[PDB]
Amino acid sequence: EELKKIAGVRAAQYVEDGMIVGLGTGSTAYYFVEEVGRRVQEEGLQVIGVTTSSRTTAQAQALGIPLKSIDEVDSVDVTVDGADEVDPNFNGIKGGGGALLMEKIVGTLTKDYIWVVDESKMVDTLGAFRLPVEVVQYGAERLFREFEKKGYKPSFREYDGVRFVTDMKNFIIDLDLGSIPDPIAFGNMLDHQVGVVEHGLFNGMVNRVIVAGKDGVRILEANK
Amino acid sequence: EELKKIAGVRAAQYVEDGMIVGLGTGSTAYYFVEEVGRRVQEEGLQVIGVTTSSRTTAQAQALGIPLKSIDEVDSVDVTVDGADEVDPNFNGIKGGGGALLMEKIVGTLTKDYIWVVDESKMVDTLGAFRLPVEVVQYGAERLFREFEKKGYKPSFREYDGVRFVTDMKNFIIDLDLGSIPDPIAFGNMLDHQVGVVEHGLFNGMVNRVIVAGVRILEANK
Repeated sequence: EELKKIAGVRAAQYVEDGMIVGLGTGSTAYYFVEEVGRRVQEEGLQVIGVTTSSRTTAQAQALGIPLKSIDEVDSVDVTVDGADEVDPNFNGIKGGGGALLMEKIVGTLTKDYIWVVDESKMVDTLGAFRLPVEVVQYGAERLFREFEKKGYKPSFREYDGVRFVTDMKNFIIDLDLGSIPDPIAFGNMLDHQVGVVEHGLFNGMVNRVIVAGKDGVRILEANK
Repeated sequence: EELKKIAGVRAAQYVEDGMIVGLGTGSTAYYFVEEVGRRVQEEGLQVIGVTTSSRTTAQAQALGIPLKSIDEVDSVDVTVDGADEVDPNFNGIKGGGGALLMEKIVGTLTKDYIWVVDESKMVDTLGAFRLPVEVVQYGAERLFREFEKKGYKPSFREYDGVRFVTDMKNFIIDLDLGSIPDPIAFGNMLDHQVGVVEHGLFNGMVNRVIVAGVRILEANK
């Protein structure tokens, strides 16, 4: 939690006057958003934020960070967001907090895409963290059954017994896959599944990973 | 028109007592739904319908066909739906009426999936009809621009000036591709596009196409 804050704050250093800046979601990106808001008020930093979720929108508006829709910009200069897992090939799993779909839409349109994480998110192979898959409401139960038949071990995302509904009005089914030896293939295969909106594998996307740990902060370059 | 009704009734002959039946839309498929409703009213037929559109839900409720969602049954035995285009390899363009997402969800779950159309929907190559592409609201305009830059001639689906919101709360962008000589590759490419929920290429799905004729064409499948 203190490590999550050092990572989110450090990332705010990559933001400059005149940037369009993607604003991530989740307990680590939250510190980055806070810090961007702090620089906008103390320094007069001139940015325009583009959101990745309704929670982030509310947080940015409270902080006074000016906002525009992804629709209203042609590209995003820098986006900082968290990750549930990051492998050594700079593929990740995202969506633990429910906002994978808008996070992938903004990440795809980002020139310098940065993840912030604590040391515990660096894994040798993706998959111990259940893969979030955003799914159409209509026919989701039939889809869940198909995923059970395939051995993906699904569960609906729910909080306090309430089935989770995303910002774009879908559900999430998490897949207990254990290990994803070829996340490119597996993402591309999930892309052909009718009833799947988006999934949480972010492959070949991130440019820089900022890792805060007990020993200090490491800045890991993907070098595409 | 008389032939379309004969074709829609002929497709209802695949429906038997005790089936779960998908109920679609289309200039010819409308007659198939009327005929199921008549067999329920007049011949004691016992079925459960699963519709692809809220216009068919109203139609079926007027006729007293009992309905359920796709989530409340195990398998759909027979689905009859329309199509905007069907090619000689039994791929098709659907979604001209806006219902592509529920049509594809119901189609995927169907054991005997039938399209019933008239001759003008049979084409040599798909593409003269605009391809519907159902898209996530957030970033839809930027995606429109990307499709424009790729030469796909997009237009947002709108009615009376109002951008169309699909049943699952997305927009549609129709692409004027002209000709889609490899619909499998094109659908694959859309399926990878971040921001696309679904698209109107139904490839390798349909079992049988019934054409006003009346002719019954069997797909490989």
